[PDB]
Parts: sequence; C-alpha cells; structure tokens
Amino acid sequence: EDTEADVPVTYGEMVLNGANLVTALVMGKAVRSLDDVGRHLLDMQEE
Amino acid sequence: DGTGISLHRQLRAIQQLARNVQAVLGAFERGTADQMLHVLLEKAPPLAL
Repeated sequence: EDTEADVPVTYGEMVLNGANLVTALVMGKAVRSLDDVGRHLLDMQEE
Repeated sequence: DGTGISLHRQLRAIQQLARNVQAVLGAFERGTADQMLHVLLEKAPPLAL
C-alpha cells in the first residue's frame, strides 16, 4: 500500500463558440481552440 | 439545448415558416384573380356566335 487515498480531478469541457460555431454551420467543420490555432498561424507570419 | 446550433436551427425554423406563410397568403391574392377569370370565361359567349 502506498496509500489508500488519492487525489482525483473534475471533467474537462468544450463548446463551439466564436469561430467554431460559424464554421460548423457554414463550412461544416470545427477544431479545438480555433482561436488559438488562428492566433498562432496568423502571428507566425508576423514573426 | 445550451447550444449555438439548436438556436440556429430554431432560427431556420421561424424563418422557413415565415416564407411559407408569405406564400400562401399571396395565393389568395393570386387566386382571387385567377378565379375571377374563370367566372368571366364561364359566362362569356364566343364572339363569333
């Protein structure tokens, strides 16, 4: 026995909100954290 | 649902319904004229006669 005790956590979560909602019902697709992916792709060509 | 999708589908719902009503209310506008013809044609002799 290391220990009868432990430290569990609570459920994650996600939704289609800002740009994920638009594309889902317009382009028909969606991505985890499109805001992030979008920020990092655009910024990446600004160095 | 708490959703952005279910609302949007309900938007399509309200929306398509409004199109149908605009159409059928205009039918009785179209049809009152189309029916007016028939009752004129039904009572109109051919001119030759």
